[PDB]
Amino acid sequence: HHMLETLINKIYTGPLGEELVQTLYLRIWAMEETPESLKILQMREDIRDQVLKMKTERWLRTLIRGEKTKLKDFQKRYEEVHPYLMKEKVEQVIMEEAWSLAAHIVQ
Amino acid sequence: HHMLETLINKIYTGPLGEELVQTLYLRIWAMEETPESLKILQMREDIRDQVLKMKTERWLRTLIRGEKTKLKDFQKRYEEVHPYLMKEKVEQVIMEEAWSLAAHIVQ
Amino acid sequence: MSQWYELQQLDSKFLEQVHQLYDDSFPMEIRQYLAQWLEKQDWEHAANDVSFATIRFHDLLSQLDDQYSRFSLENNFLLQHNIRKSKRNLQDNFQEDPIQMSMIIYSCLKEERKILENAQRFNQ
Amino acid sequence: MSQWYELQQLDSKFLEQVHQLYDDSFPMEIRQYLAQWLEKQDWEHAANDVSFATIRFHDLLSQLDDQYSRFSLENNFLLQHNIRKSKRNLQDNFQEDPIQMSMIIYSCLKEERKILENAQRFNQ
Ligand SMILES: [Ca+2]
Ligand SMILES: [Ca+2]
Repeated sequence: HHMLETLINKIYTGPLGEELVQTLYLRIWAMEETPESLKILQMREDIRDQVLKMKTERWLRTLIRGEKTKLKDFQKRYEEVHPYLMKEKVEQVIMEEAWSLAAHIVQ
Repeated sequence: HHMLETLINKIYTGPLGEELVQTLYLRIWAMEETPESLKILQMREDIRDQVLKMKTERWLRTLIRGEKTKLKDFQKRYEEVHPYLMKEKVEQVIMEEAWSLAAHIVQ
Repeated sequence: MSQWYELQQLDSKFLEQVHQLYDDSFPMEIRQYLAQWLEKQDWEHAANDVSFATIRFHDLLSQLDDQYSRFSLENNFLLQHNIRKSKRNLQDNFQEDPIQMSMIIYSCLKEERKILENAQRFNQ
Repeated sequence: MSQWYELQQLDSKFLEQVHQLYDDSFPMEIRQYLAQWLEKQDWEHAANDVSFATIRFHDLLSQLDDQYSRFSLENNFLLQHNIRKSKRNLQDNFQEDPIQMSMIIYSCLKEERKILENAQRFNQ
């Protein structure tokens, strides 16, 4: 998938990624606190930025696997990981932002 | 190449490899000394054993690349690396032992 | 006290067996960096239950994020890069059928114990 | 004083560029472990001369043996394993047309300098 690769490159090196990680930081601050949200909030800022980009990439590659992917496929792949997201509230937040980024580059 | 993989596994874990590394140690002792032969002769014995097996594997994978390989192909692949072996006398010794091991498992 | 630590104390004859075990099965880098976490999980159950295996697959990716943040604190740029490569490869290789990752992990941990068995029996 | 060392001192914005550079081009592990040796060779000439590139390809494999013996002395079982995997992969990937390894290595070192160029120009 070409645009996935460029989306990810934009996340790591472009302004798109700076906007992503600022959104994520505030959403993770605003969420009801978990041990995982606290450790992210306590990370040094540059490391937190890197982890949040990596965590977003994990969900993008979950929703988009192959150049064949169509937005119809998003729902199955989200439900496949839904039980995981239920015990990982921070990942649920990050999955929502990946969903929006991924939808804008697929079918 | 199946038998290449089993030959290499024999080199690392089998008696075939113990015989190989004892032969190589004595040949490298007996050769007119180079800086490279001296550093091999000065290695701790277990590390020397590992390096000699690895150096033999490098030449086996040079002579045998693909399951398609036939002994006719050996000569070209040896001549391809001959200028390298000319400046690396220790590798010339190890290539000779790899040649014998490889010939016995190909065409 | 980890099984990974104990394996590394064996003699070269048995370390060679561990090398062969980790020739294109499961990445040894991950086996080491997540040794404590990996050795805790019930991979046998995961190898027999797709839904559980799917949770453990995504648990593993998140554990690699935790490893990344430690290496980042240590200013270790190569291992930061390697963790990211490791995650990508695991997702490429296993996300279509994550139960197979659990089968492989359980099997590797099993073979490690068998190698350890040799080493203690050979030592006497 | 190595170029590899200087790259690692850059800010995260530029380290991200180095990550992208080493996404399936040349293995970053080898770039680091052989930094001093790699930065010495005339890869530009090798990229334009098959016979020279062939010598440098086999030189590189032998330099990885030297690295292996150092990690072995340090009792570093994982990096021993990684060096051996690195050698196998390089031979699989490049031995049919070794000049292409030199083209890639020269190009990576070039892109590293361009990234460094950004960092010093952006710093002012
Ligand atoms: Ca709470
Ligand atoms: Ca001499």
